[PDB]
Amino acid sequence: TVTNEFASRFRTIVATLANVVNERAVQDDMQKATRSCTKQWLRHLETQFD
Amino acid sequence: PVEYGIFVQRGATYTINAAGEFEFSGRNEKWDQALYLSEHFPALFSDVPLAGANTIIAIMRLFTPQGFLRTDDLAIAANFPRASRNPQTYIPYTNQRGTVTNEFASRFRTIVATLANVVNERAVQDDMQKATRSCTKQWLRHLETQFDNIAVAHTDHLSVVYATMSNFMLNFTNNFSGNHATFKPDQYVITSPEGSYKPIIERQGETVDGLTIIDTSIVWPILCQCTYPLVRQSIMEEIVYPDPSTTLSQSLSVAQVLSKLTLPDAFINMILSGGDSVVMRTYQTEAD
Amino acid sequence: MWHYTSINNDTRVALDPKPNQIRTITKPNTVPQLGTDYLYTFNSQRRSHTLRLLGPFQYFNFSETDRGHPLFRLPLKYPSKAIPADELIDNLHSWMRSVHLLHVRSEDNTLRYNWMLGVYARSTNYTTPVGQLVVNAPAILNYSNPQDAFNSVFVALGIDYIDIPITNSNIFDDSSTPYNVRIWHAPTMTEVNHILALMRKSTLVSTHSSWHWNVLHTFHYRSESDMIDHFAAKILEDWRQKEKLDKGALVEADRVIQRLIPLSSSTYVQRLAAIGALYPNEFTENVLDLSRLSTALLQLSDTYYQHANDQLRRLYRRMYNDSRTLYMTQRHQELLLAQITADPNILLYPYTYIFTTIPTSMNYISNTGQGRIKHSLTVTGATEHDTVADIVLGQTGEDVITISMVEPMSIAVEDMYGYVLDTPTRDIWPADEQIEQKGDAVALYDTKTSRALGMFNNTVRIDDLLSPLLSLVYRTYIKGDTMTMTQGSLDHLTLCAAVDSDITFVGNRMIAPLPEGYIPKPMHRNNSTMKMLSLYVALKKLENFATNSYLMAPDTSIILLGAEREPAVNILRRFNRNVSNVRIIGMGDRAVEPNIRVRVPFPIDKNISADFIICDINSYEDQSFESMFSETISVVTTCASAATRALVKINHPSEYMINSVIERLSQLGGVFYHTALLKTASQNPYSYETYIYITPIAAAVRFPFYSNSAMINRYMTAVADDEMPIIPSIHTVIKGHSNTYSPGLFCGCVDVQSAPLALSQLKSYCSEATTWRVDSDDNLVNIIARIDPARIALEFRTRSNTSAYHEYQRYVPNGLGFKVRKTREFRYMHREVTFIHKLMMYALIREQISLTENMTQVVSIGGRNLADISVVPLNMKYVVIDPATRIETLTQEKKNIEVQSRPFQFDAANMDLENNSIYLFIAVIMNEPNGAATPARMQMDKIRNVATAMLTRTNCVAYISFYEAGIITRLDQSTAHKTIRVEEGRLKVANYVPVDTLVEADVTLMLRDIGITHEIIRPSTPELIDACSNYGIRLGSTGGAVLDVFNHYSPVIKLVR
Amino acid sequence: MFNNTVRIDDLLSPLLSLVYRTYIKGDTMTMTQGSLDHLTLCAAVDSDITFVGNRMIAPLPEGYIPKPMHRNNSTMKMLSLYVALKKLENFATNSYLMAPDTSIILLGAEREPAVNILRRFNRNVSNVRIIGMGDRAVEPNIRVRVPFPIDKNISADFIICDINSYEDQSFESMFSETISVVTTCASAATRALVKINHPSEYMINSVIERLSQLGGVFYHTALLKTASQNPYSYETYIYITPIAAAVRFPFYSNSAMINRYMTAVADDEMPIIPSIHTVIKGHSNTYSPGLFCGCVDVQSAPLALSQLKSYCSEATTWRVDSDDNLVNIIARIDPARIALEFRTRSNTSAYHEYQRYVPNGLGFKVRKTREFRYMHRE
Amino acid sequence: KYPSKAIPADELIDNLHSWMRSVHLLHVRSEDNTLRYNWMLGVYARSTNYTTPVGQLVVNAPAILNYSNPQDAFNS
Ligand SMILES: Nc1nc2c(ncn2[C@@H]2O[C@H](COP(=O)(O)OP(=O)(O)OP(=O)(O)O)[C@@H](O)[C@H]2O)c(=O)[nH]1
Ligand SMILES: Nc1nc2c(ncn2[C@@H]2O[C@H](COP(=O)(O)OP(=O)(O)OP(=O)(O)O)[C@@H](O)[C@H]2O)c(=O)[nH]1
Ligand SMILES: Nc1nc2c(ncn2[C@@H]2O[C@H](COP(=O)(O)OP(=O)(O)OP(=O)(O)O)[C@@H](O)[C@H]2O)c(=O)[nH]1
Ligand SMILES: C[S@@+](CC[C@H](N)C(=O)[O-])C[C@H]1O[C@@H](n2cnc3c(N)ncnc32)[C@H](O)[C@@H]1O
Ligand SMILES: C[S@@+](CC[C@H](N)C(=O)[O-])C[C@H]1O[C@@H](n2cnc3c(N)ncnc32)[C@H](O)[C@@H]1O
Ligand SMILES: C[S@@+](CC[C@H](N)C(=O)[O-])C[C@H]1O[C@@H](n2cnc3c(N)ncnc32)[C@H](O)[C@@H]1O
Ligand SMILES: [Mg+2]
Repeated sequence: TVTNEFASRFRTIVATLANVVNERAVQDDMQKATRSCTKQWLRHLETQFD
Repeated sequence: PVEYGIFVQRGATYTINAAGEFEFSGRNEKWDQALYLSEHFPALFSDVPLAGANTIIAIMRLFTPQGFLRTDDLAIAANFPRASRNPQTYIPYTNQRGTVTNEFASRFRTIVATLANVVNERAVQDDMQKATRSCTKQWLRHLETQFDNIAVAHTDHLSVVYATMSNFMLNFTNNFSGNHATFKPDQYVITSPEGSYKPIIERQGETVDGLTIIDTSIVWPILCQCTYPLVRQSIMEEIVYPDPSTTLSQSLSVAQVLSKLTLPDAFINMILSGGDSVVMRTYQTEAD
Repeated sequence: MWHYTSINNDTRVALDPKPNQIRTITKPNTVPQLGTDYLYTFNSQRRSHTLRLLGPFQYFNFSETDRGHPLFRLPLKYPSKAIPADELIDNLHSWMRSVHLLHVRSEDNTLRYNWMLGVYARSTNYTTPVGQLVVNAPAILNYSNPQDAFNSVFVALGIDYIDIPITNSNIFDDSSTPYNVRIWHAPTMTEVNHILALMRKSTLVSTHSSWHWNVLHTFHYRSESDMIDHFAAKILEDWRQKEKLDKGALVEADRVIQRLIPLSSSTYVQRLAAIGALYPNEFTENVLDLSRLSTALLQLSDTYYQHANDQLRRLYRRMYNDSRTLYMTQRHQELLLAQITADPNILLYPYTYIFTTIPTSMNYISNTGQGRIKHSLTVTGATEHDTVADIVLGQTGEDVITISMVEPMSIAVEDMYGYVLDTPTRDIWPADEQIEQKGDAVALYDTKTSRALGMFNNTVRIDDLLSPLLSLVYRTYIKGDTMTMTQGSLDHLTLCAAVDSDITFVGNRMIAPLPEGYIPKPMHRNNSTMKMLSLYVALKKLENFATNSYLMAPDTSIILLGAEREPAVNILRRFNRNVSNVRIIGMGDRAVEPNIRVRVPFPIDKNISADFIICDINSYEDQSFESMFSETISVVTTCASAATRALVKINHPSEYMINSVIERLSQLGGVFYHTALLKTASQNPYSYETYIYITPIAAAVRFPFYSNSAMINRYMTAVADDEMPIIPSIHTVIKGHSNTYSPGLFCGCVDVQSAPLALSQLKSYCSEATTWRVDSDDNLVNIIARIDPARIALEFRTRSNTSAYHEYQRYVPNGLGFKVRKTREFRYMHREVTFIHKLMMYALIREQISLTENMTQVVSIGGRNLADISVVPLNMKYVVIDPATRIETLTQEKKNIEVQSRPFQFDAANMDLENNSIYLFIAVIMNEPNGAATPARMQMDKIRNVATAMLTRTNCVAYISFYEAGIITRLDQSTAHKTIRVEEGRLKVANYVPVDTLVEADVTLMLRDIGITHEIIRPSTPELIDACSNYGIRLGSTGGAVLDVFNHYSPVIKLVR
Repeated sequence: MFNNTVRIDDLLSPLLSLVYRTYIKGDTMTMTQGSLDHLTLCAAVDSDITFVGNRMIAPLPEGYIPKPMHRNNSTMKMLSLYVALKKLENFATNSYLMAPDTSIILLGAEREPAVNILRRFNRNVSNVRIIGMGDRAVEPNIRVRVPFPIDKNISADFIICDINSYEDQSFESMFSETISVVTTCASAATRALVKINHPSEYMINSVIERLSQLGGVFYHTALLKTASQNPYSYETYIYITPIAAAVRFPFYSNSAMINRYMTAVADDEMPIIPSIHTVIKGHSNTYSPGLFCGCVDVQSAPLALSQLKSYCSEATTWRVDSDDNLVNIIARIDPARIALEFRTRSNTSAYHEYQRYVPNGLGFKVRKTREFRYMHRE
Repeated sequence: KYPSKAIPADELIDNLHSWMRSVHLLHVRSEDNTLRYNWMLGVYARSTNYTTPVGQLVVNAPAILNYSNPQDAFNS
């Protein structure tokens, strides 16, 4: 495979997780910076996982 | 990911058909250079529109060459060796005499505009801060300024060096046609009927002292930390017009050497060329 | 019309502006307009934008600065939908302002403006030597002589050529161009000859037969395939143009030979030039598919490379061997000569051969584009088949062909509520007749009625049969599209039956618009819903025939005695909502609310009465005949006692049952009961169940008992079947002339070369055969073809196997259908009632004919297009005596069928009946040869003549079909007759003129007076099942309602000697 | 050359596309259910049309712009033959819808778009069979050879044959084929409207002799030609119909429709292609039919008008702009003006009047003008 | 994305259409009229991204998915 199915599953998982943590982040009126950082860690996790 | 799916379902490669229609692989295989001599081409550079993979094909439009297809005029007149039936190096950029603005640089301008757009939409999908985003744009336009500034001395100086090296005696092959979608080097071989053919172009992988590996990174110093005799002009370096005699004599020495490199082998083979044979029965159809 | 008539002209030169117009060629002051300045379009399927500039701008190179304009950013800006016209006009206009071509305007009227060089120099931003020459001397762009326009720039540059990039026609794609054009400095023809001869020394170049501006120009392709697409586009162009010149119409052609000449090219291009030169018949016939044009041309060049025709093969080969030569027809060459005459110094390609075109007689059929071809196979043709190999049809996916069990019925909404009546005939009921009819009834009931009848009655349920119509009415009401209808109209009832919600008109003929966001569910209907509705409509029609409104009168009531959910009670309650005081209730033993749950006979305590009663009682329990009898009797008894207008069901309408019911109504004190058998269009097509209609009348009823009634015979003629029901097969192997196929249909697929063959073989069984390729690139043709027994009874009369195969091979490959859509054939197709009655006639007469011994021939007078052929056995000779019949002496000689093709003479002196003959007079006696109806006395007279004429013959059998008078009495009172009518008291079947009917009693009395042996027989239920099975036909609803009364009242007289 | 240069389809094109263009904008509204305007509407657009009531068509559903109905060259003609059949059953009629429980056949068929436009024109009428039936027929139209197979049963109240073999053939075969075509067309319907590709007096009269030969049915007949036919086609529609009386004067002789064909014969000279002249010689009389067209400096303009007067009867002119000195000039050559002006060698003209025109007095138009090589005439 | 109300038909059609573009089953088209396509194995091999042995067999010999006799479709 060009792409790993396990890793792509982790990709969709972290997409949904980014969404959940995002909506909590906007309900908590927390800053754009910390939120983008949480997303940065999520995608970094995704890269480490692939 | 979506356009990527739509593109890659078509296949990561294609072959031009004998009828000339494209035939995409339908498969997502990683490319290898072993394929470069194969019938296949990378699919990104097909320049074939796809129904929902438009942004991919658009970004791939940014890779289109900005040069022209010069005939190898002097090499022809000098009666130098040429594998092609009409020799034609593709010079990467046109001379830009008399222009207020450099067309190469303006092309780089539109390219970085589209790049700013792509990196922007990724930046907003990634909820990243306004500051870092504006900084990425600042670097993009700074690149654009550096490129205008350097290209004024690229198109107008280096291009005549390509145009002149295109004519050198030992540059016998054609190098490009300008069409990434369909170009593939003509693949001559030395076929021997009583042997196996030796391809001239082969992924033999011997590096010729590292010559066959390519750092793309080298473009950064070119855009950035390098200077040109035209770019400097506010000192005015006189341009250098090198003596023909060096590369001419070097070419003559190479040619003259390999011209007589083969002679004894060639002579002997000339002698024995009829000497190959087949066992054959001869049945006798009539008496005596 | 041999000579080509064409005005050749340099259109490209004509497109070049006078220099004065260059200042305003952008029209800077006014906005560009669609269809004049530009032609934008958006292919939403491909999601591809395409802007095409019009006028001089169609040829326009773009500087990279021009591409940096926002107008070119737009297609990326709108990936999904079309670019809004405001943005397109605004951006295109601003870019139009952005462009300004260099020029020097001058007074000379002979001048033009070298627009190509002007735009090109602009696009390079004047960095090429041509660009410098233009920027320094713009006046050089002006030109009088078109050729010197470039010679000036060549002499001025010292170059032998320039190499212009080609425009992409759509301005939105920026993709690298396939080739570039190279303009040469060759002012004289000799210089051009030299450049061409040198051009044959170098790869991938080609040139036009003649050049614009009269200056030689050569295309140089970046790759082989690019050359191939170019050559193919040009071959299309020259082929179309030559197609117009061949028709002889005047054409404004740019040059006589529009296609390219390779100078150096690969093998595949040399092939393209050769077939392109050939002008093959295949293009005119549309045999090639143009979707992948170049491929089609390669395959075509293949067929020509080894053509069966030696001329065409040697000609193609010669064209391939000398591709640098431009082959052309003599008619082209005369045009070229006219052109050399008009412009003596014109340049045009010197190397040219004038071949004579080779005629070909084979006219291939073709039609590209959607639509399956609905073949009608001939029985015989010029081709002689001998022991043809079995032709397997491939398996086909449901992606292409689905096979639904029954065809849903298309029908007007009103027609559903039609019904037919059958009034009693007998004046008395003798006790011996009672014992006989009871014997037949008990014996029939004890062994259940025919299994095939049950298979049909259950396969073709009315609910699924009427489903698409009802769901359609619901689907239109949901969209709000429905509007006007009368308060009492049947369309109003169908609407009440389509949707669960109450409907209320806002005024006369105007229903209320749906409240926003409200989409009420479709009304729930079981199988007996529509039927109960139709019995209601029948009750309203029976209280008075004049009515159009079907609402109940105020202060009146109805009961639906059979009840479960009883949806009809709800649809009725909803239909009459605006009427005051209208009780409507179901009342079954299985009844759910609203309907009251109660056993019948009603309890002595409970008080029940109504002005109407629609019983539908039917015990689910299997039971003894005595109990079914007493139960049905008590049901009709309470139904009559409780209402002035009962409409009772009878599940087993034997003559004994119905007559016993009449005897029971006769037994009740002081109230004489008018009564009539009945059957609605909403009933299941094959149900023998019948609705007896009771009503008091002050007079005693003359002729109250039934005997040999239609509705009853629909039941009693059915009996246990000797053979298992015929399940429709789906054949895939087409044997040559086998006669082993069971009823059903061939269906499948074959390679298109084999397609003409299979049509030549399925012709033996199938009467007509739909076919289609599914796609241009898919070689298989799908084929559906149902088996016609009439075609079998025709084709297998003799062993010769001729067909029109030579015609069918004209079809391949584009000529036999194309349809991407999935098609849904039915195992049981719809048919009009008259046709089914005809097939029942043929089944009856055929079974009657097989029984007869030692009969030399069957003479069907009035046999039309061999329609009675299904009756006659394959052995005995068939003879038609219909003037209307077409003559086919080859088919007649090959299939053993003599055809008189003259009117039959009914006069007894002229009569010529052969011994051992079977004379068919099926519905021919009632009409004159020209089609005008004969008066009934003349009909009975000619029947009397055919009767007396047969009196002498030792062995003969006539089958004289005719209509009984009683049917006109019944259709005067019935409603379900969309086809049959009663114009001024005469029957009007199908499209025939109305015809007076014979009375059966006077006819039988007349035949008794003749002294001839006779028998008045009619086709039965098993004959109907035989027709429907063998033909693959389902009866339908209105057909199932009217078939009993119609078929019972079309007796076939059976004269015999 | 004329019959093929001036095809009816391109000739009627702007009108049909106009009706489609107005229907698409929703601008069209009122028309009778049976009106010819209703037929043109059915022929302009692919979609089914349904009136919401008398004289009021349904407004287009939002976002829906149905494609124009596809028409080959013989579409409008078949439509007009249909209208001709309705006009022949009775002349009083304004509605052109078929009666309920009646049928028509269009015997020549490929796509047969007219069968579709007709099926769509009569949508509100109950029970109206309409089918093409050619040997080249595609669905809906049944594909079958004429004469009809002995087995197949075909009948209708109307028949519009358009049969025309593409194959080149001997006269005996064309004759027997046309005869069998008219024979089956007459036998299968009470109102056939058969085509005749080669309507020689012999052909039509042979057809009448053949209808005379059929037993017991006298045939009234008439030659016919619709406005929807190609302007130059000599092809003619014979109209068959039974009548109870024997027909007095049934054979043709020197009939108009026939003479339109038979008078035409192989031509001694090549057809005259319209030239576009650019040189105006003074009093030359050497110009072939066609037109002068071009441009001149405006000072020279009065002169050229004084010279083209010899040939051209009237001459349009215009400068294209105030700043553009040239005047464009178009002037077609009138043979009557030649036959007049060249009677004597004097070359007088109103040149003094024409020089009053320069420079603003002889036209101005920025718009591109589109002259025709073949102008319309009554 | 739509917990409460029905997914709007435009989004459903657009997304389902793009995913429909996204799918492409491996096959080798052929002239034989008797042939079918082992759709089960084709989609399955696709969904595993051709990592199962069935997936390798299909990715290397797609023609194996074609079958005349329905049973031999798997026996192969
Ligand atoms: N850049 C540029 N190319 C031109 C211009 N005019 C014609 N051409 C090119 O010249 C080539 C051959 O010229 P033509 O013979 O006039 O065109 P053609 O071969 O009949 O084919 P089409 O251009 O598609 O109509 C075409 O491929 C054009 O793209 C021009 O004004 N500018
Ligand atoms: N002119 C012409 N020559 C052909 C054609 N097909 C084969 N040939 C001749 O056959 C030689 C090679 O034959 P093949 O290798 O079988 O041709 P191909 O490329 O496989 O093309 P196909 O016949 O369609 O399979 C060529 O050098 C040609 O001379 C054709 O279609 N046209
Ligand atoms: N993955 C996959 N499963 C399939 C395919 N075809 C059938 N099946 C499965 O095979 C099982 C049994 O096959 P069938 O007998 O055809 O289906 P069924 O048992 O009648 O029940 P249904 O599938 O619900 O109609 C079912 O549970 C299906 O899910 C296929 O093409 N791909
Ligand atoms: C054929 S079903 C149709 C009922 C009704 N037409 C409907 O809408 O469904 C007739 C029903 O009558 C009921 N029934 C049977 N015998 C009855 C009886 N003796 N008295 C009253 N109802 C009876 C049965 O339960 C049976 O379900
Ligand atoms: C009902 S149709 C054909 C009968 C049968 N249904 C069939 O299809 O074979 C009767 C045909 O017989 C023809 N006919 C009428 N009178 C006739 C006569 N006196 N002798 C022979 N044929 C006659 C008419 O042309 C009419 O079309
Ligand atoms: C001039 S075309 C016009 C057809 C039709 N009017 C349409 O809409 O295109 C006449 C067609 O009749 C078909 N035809 C020729 N001979 C025929 C025949 N003997 N019987 C039936 N159809 C025939 C030809 O295939 C030809 O295409
Ligand atoms: Mg062109």
